[PDB]
Amino acid sequence: SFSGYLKLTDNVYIKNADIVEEAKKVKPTVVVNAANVYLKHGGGVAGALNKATNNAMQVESDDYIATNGPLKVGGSCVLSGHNLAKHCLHVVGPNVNKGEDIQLLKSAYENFNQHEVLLAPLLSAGIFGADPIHSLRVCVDTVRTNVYLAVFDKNLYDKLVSSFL
Ligand SMILES: CC(C)NC(=O)N(C)[C@H]1CCS(=O)(=O)C1
Repeated sequence: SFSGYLKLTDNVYIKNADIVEEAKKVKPTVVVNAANVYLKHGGGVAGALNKATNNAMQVESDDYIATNGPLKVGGSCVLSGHNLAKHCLHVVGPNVNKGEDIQLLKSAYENFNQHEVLLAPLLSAGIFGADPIHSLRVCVDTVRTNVYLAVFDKNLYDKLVSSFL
């Protein structure tokens, strides 16, 4: 199962790891993607997960959007996990750089509650522009299922652990 994680709460765990390498190693039931409403996996976690699938995630995602239209900010969809996981839960956190409501971050984390265990990044962190400390706080106060957070940046990981209330 998951190894090397620091336990933050009863159900939240955290590790300084590349989520792509972590997914290839564990092959979890669910890997969370930091998706946008269009499922255009260009950069950040989405670009990295998509590149690891040899673009199969993007091909599947374009068919999903052609059939269903865009997701809502705060929403999600379950697609294949390809070579990384059984499923990928594409979750749209608000992008502060796009002027999206940070209050939608709790709605985005609520999607995790539909899955017993997930490998995930911090929603709205990185290129989405939100404060990762705030994202971790919303995660622990919203997610009740078992979440294993992978934080790519060592310096941010140390700051998140050392400042965790
Ligand atoms: C069976 C899965 C989808 N749901 C799940 O594990 N739940 C969300 C439980 C975790 C604690 S609770 O929120 O009280 C009920």
